[PDB]
Amino acid sequence: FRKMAFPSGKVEGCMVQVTCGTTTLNGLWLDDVVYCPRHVICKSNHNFLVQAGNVQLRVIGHSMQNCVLKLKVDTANPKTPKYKFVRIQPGQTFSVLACYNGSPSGVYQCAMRPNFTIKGSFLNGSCGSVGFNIDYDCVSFCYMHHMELPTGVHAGTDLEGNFYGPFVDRQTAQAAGTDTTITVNVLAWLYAAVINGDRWFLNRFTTTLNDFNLVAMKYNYEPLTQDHVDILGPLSAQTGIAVLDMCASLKELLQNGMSALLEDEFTPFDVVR
Amino acid sequence: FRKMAFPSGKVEGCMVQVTCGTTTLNGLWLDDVVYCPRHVICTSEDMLNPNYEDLLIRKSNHNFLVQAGNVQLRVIGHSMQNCVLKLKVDTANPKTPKYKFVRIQPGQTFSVLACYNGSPSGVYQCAMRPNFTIKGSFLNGSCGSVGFNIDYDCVSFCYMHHMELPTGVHAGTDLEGNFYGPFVDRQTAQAAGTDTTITVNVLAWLYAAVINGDRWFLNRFTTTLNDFNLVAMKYNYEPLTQDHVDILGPLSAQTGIAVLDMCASLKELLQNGMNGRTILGSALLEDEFTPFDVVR
Ligand SMILES: CC(C)=CC[C@@H](O)C1=CC(=O)c2c(O)ccc(O)c2C1=O
Repeated sequence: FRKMAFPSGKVEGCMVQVTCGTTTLNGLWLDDVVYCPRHVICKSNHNFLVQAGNVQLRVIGHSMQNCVLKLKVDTANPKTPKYKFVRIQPGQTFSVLACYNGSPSGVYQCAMRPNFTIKGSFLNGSCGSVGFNIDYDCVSFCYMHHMELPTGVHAGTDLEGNFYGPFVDRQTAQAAGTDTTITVNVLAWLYAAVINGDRWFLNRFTTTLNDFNLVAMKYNYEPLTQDHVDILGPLSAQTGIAVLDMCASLKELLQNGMSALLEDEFTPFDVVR
Repeated sequence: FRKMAFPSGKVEGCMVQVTCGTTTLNGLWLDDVVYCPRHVICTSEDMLNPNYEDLLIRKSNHNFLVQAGNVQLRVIGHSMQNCVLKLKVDTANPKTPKYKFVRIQPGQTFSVLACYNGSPSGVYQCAMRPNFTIKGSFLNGSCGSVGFNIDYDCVSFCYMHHMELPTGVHAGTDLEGNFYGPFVDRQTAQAAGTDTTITVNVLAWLYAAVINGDRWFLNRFTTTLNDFNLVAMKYNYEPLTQDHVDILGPLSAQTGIAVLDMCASLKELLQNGMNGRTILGSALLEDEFTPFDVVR
């Protein structure tokens, strides 16, 4: 199994450079609007320098929405794809197109951690890089990168500029809470191991949701929701392994050890695809 | 430090769908040539002992359905170069990036754009294993998916996917149709040689661990190159060569840690384990970053 990112092509043709005075970051150019972190003003249209490759764009209007600055420009972006702005929940996955001063640098697959950070790894100038999912040619933009937290992880907003997690776009000491493990994603990945070839970790035992959660929380694992059980029901059908018996494999796996560590960045949806 | 794949847009614009009778693969449309694996001209039978020159002489331009999205391409010429089919078409590809073909060596990295039936599905980052295989993650019909690097908007194509080995790994060719490793595009009992860790990549990754925060794995010792190899090959690590030592020289300079000291560090790590500790962001020693990657 390899984590894969979505192909980044449709998002690549939307990335511009946005410069206000001494500060430069990335922006997202959809139709005639460029989206970027409001941090770029730390005004009337003329002091916003927006470049899409070799051209310069003329800002003809500006507007804030929460922590995102909306820059209206003279031209619509002819490379605009079909797109939605969505907000994801911890444990869901998405791809990030890291950019430096407008130029897409690389792409990687993420999970929104349960403490609302992403273990990204970032170029010096990746502010305003976006995260997205693609379904049948529709880009779901779900993340705009703002900050690195002192602990090496990253914090950002949705494309309506609402922060994920208890962070502000001021230079206050802020720290991630204790990150947990995305339990429902480990289970999907253990299903994917049996749906492939691996079934040594299976056992004849089951467990209850309550007795599993007490075991789980001590190894810093997210509690498991009766909805979490439901979502993994397709995979229980495909393999013949009930969710609470895969939990017994997981409970035992949490005490004996034996990739060689348990992956938590594949959603159940990811595994079905 | 997240492994990143290259932005895939320049290769997305080149993927097509190649069909021959009942066989559909991915092809690579550059200027007015579509490249794809010659296996596309095989049938039901054929797979065990195909005679590709025989099957190809029997083919006309109009037996090849080449589709780019919703547009069918007219093939106006065909030709085999090693294990790759090359179809000449009507139209140059308008989206053709600046490109070149290169052949890579074990231990070098690249991105793979995995496609089905001509549509890109995902991109991942990759190392060519020492035994000349790939640990890919391939959907059903990813064959003809290509691998590549991008440097200053120039696309170097270096891999084309052909087959999945009985052990779960993947074999392919360069874009001139010469296989990497001792494999043939043939359904016979062929096995990957024993895979080993890319030692020069772990040491580069260890230097990247020092340039960032961590020094917890360092130690007082040093080692000779020969003594290092005798220990490491007992863990299925690739022998380090003078070339590899020379290649690590730059990172040695930036850290003031000598190459053979870093080697002594790695010896101890292989002896001890992590003790549930973490180096960059991994409980595993990571061997798919090259010395070239680490600098950038
Ligand atoms: C190589 C092996 C031990 C078994 C499969 C072999 O028959 C085969 C070779 C091949 O080259 C190929 C492609 O190139 C593309 C698709 C595809 O299924 C195939 C194949 O199955």
